[PDB]
Amino acid sequence: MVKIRLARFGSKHNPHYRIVVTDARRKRDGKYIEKIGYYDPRKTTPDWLKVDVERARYWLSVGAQPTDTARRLLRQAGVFRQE
Amino acid sequence: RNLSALKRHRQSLKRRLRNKAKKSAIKTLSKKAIQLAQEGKAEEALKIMRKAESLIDKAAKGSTLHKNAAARRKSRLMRKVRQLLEAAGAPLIGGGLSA
Amino acid sequence: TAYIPGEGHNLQEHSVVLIRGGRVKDLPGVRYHIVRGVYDAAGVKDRKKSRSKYGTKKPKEA
Amino acid sequence: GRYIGPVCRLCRREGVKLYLKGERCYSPKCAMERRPYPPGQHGQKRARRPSDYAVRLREKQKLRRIYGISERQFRNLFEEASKKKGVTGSVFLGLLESRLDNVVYRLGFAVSRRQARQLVRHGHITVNGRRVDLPSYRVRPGDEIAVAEKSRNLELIRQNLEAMKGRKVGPWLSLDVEGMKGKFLRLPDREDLALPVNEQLVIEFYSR
Amino acid sequence: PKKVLTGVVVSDKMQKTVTVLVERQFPHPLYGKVIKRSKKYLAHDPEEKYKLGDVVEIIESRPISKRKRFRVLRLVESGRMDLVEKYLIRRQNYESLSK
RNA sequence: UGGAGAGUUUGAUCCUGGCUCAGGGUGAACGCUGGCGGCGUGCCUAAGACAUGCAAGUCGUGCGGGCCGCGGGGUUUUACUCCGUGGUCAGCGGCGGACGGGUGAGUAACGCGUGGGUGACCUACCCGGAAGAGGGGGACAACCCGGGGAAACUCGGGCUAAUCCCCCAUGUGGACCCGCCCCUUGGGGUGUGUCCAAAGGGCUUUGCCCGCUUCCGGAUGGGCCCGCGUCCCAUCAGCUAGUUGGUGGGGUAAUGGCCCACCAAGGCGACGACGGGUAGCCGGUCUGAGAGGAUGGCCGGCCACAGGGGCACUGAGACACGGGCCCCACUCCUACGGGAGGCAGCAGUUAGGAAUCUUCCGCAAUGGGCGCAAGCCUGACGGAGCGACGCCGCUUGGAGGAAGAAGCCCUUCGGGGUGUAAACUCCUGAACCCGGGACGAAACCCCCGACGAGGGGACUGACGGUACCGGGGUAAUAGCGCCGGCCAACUCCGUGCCAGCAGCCGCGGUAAUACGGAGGGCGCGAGCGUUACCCGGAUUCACUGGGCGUAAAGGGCGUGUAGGCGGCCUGGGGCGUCCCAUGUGAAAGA
Ligand SMILES: [Mg+2]
Ligand SMILES: [Mg+2]
Ligand SMILES: [Mg+2]
Ligand SMILES: [Mg+2]
Ligand SMILES: [Mg+2]
Ligand SMILES: [Mg+2]
Ligand SMILES: [Mg+2]
Ligand SMILES: [Mg+2]
Ligand SMILES: [Mg+2]
Ligand SMILES: [Mg+2]
Ligand SMILES: [Mg+2]
Ligand SMILES: [Mg+2]
Ligand SMILES: [Mg+2]
Ligand SMILES: [Mg+2]
Ligand SMILES: [Mg+2]
Ligand SMILES: [Mg+2]
Ligand SMILES: [Mg+2]
Ligand SMILES: [Mg+2]
Repeated sequence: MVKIRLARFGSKHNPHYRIVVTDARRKRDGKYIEKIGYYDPRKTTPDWLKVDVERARYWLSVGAQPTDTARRLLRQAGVFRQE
Repeated sequence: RNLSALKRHRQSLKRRLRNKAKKSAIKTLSKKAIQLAQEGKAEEALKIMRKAESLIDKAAKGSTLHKNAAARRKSRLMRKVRQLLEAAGAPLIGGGLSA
Repeated sequence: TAYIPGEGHNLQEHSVVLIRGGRVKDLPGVRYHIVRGVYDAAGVKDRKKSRSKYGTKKPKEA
Repeated sequence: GRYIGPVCRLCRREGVKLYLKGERCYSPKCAMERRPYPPGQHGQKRARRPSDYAVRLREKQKLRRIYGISERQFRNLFEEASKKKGVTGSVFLGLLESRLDNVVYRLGFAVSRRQARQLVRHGHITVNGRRVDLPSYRVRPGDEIAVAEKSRNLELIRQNLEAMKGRKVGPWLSLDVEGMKGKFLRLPDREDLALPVNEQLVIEFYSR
Repeated sequence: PKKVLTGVVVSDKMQKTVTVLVERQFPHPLYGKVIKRSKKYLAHDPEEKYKLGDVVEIIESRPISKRKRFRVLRLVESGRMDLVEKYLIRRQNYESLSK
């Protein structure tokens, strides 16, 4: 099915992912439907996790599954909290 | 040496017979019906059509046919039955097809 | 055919050779040079200036 | 890179006194004073009038030798200047002069630009508190360029910052001799440097 | 949108098909001059309503044969046998290019 | 924000005009030389042939068995091996093996690109919604038995379980004919007739978790279609029988001559059909002032292929890279009865070649498949290694140091050059050694809450004892090309149309700045040169931006077809054209 997941960018010993929604069957680094966030696991900058929540929610509501690791990061920017 | 895609092969073979059976059955009956419709034998033409319809639909359930495919089979059968009959006819065994 | 550059050489009837390209305005139908210093083409002895053409190892300054 | 090998021998040839040894190339010695002719068996012969090429080659070489920078680094630095906004000549100097090794010399933490290189490279310099050892490092407006706390009292550094009491440091910079700090305020204007170099001919060198 | 093209009927020798010739003009990619090229389209005419000389809108469609992927939309104007004659002269001239 | 020209035809000149060079670039190769690191990148040839290992599995919470280790006592225990659980083994059954990964052979084509179309269609798993999961039967492996085999294993007879198969029911609904209304290519509705469902598993169990069935909608991924764009030869000019169309079938998810009967005689072509040759196409890339020219390795997207060729099966999907059949080619085992095989997956071998790597580490990360989960698998991937192959960065010292040692070169025998270069004094301290030592990793899971939100806890690192930080600490690799002009840099000796140089002009005949060596210089510098190829220069295919009296170039002249171009005025149209908005122009690159 369609997925919310981490596409690897950046470089060697420089992981910088994009949080992206994409058919599960693409290659990891391949074409994707839409970009929503980016993530830098080493927090080399303060704006190291970003997500467009209002879009991630669109995508979650039309049946995209997120990766464990992606979920964690959407949770952290409160895609999941509902007041 | 061994992979157990061998399994998948063993299995494809079983299904291959399963579907062959349903498919050849569907054609013998579909033929039979159009044949009877042409002879003008409408009680048995419709009788058989119904059986054929059933078997086609039964087949749609799993891999054998699906879709627009069964519908199509059905469509052509009753288009072909209803008309051959209509040349003589009266839809005796009122079963099978709309007034 | 192929030119054998350098003062002196060691090529004979079955010597193996690296051909290079480059003609010689002077020998008609010689479109190629032999690469000295490679396969059976020896370097050029005593050569001290343009040493890397002519496949010549840097001489020892004992 | 940085050449390594005889200098106040191109303090000559360029025929014009660069300052590659800082301190001696001020004594009755930079050989510009003694032997103001090119090196070698010739040098003091009839000067044949220079080709348009040689004119520019020399101008280019002059400038480069001043900062002690490899031609690959130089051309790069230059091609960057060209793409950059407005006057390629002026800008290009500013980029040369923005270098760390050179900033350090302009602060007189070091006598010569060679020296500055060696100081930077050996951990003695610090930019905004963290230590840098990349001579090529680009210095930006507003940066504190200091001398490393552990290096603060080294023979050479006290000597060199002793001479900086007295002197004025180029207008585009500030200096704090007591505390050994410096500030790169702005980029050097084309005139702030009295360079023995018509940079317009250097642009023309790279046009071929 | 379905592509609409207009042009003349230069053949109606086929059953329920008219050959419709479409002129078009583009600037030349390099030399800039406006050039005029033309393509013929087999167009479905299910009611053999269109005749030679008819200028017609042609509309993109569900394939009707190999070749036919355009139905005839409507009739812009009628009996332009001048444009037909033009094409046929161009075609007849070929007889004088061989060996 | 952008554009350089020079040498060579003559006694000399102008023009024409070719040849040649300086520049940039590359998956490179070769020569001389080589110190460090980071990030990239490395079979361009034989889409030749391949030893060996690994590259796709996973579910015991679908099902029944074999074997084992235990618990719990059967005769007290080893001989009839009994219950419970935790392992393993195939089998049956699912989901996956259609993705990921490889390669560029074929393809000049709707293959690709770009924009559209589908009232001509499909989409497993995911999401939203509605309604179900009610009855019955049955067989095949496993397993036992036997015949067969050297074995691979292979046949026969018999047992058997399920989420395996089959029938019946309910029909929320759906399919189909026909009629009606709407809509307008087969779209939506509706009536009667006929036809169609399903599967159970686990727990702490009158409640939860995973599955099963039907329909509707969503999302994602696709198929098919069309406009336009897509190389060289016309010394390839005619091509075409399923050929073009129609009718009725067959086929498919679906249109379609896709396939088949029948009918008609069409269809295509100088706006280049057909044929031959070459080629995967694009984002981009290199070059260029640009317009253009060239290219399409790496990374992304699409296509094609999987020893050559055909074929289908299974399936949501394949005509299937590690599935199947047959033919062909080639190889391997063989007890001569027969068997087995497909690296254009990762490594690697071998051959071909100027030339291109480890049979490395790890699933810690990200992603993928299966599973409730734990977790398993993952040569995708993340890393390490090797190679100056490429780019960026860094070092081989720094400051002082003589009107200036020695050596060596020149010398007008006073000098001059190497050269502040060295020696020498201080200074710093690459490497080294010592101590410490990462980020990348917080989830999944566990507990509170409700197995939601939200709060709390635990595990986890290949790279790596690495990066980096702190503390000690040694003056510590330099080479390559060129010095006749273009082109930056000159003297001496040797040589004497020889040896040799050479990109072009041309140098070499005994004073050679052009050969070879020395000293000296210029240019780059862990590199420098060479060869090859592309663009430039080349306004030398000229759109930008050239020409034809004599330099190459006016057709021997009419007539004329297609075509190209078309005076003055007014109106209509608005195709060209221009404007605005808007969609599209993916990401990466710039
Ligand atoms: Mg039969
Ligand atoms: Mg030479
Ligand atoms: Mg002449
Ligand atoms: Mg070597
Ligand atoms: Mg298209
Ligand atoms: Mg049809
Ligand atoms: Mg199919
Ligand atoms: Mg090819
Ligand atoms: Mg140009
Ligand atoms: Mg092969
Ligand atoms: Mg394989
Ligand atoms: Mg070989
Ligand atoms: Mg040109
Ligand atoms: Mg001309
Ligand atoms: Mg003449
Ligand atoms: Mg003439
Ligand atoms: Mg004439
Ligand atoms: Mg005319």
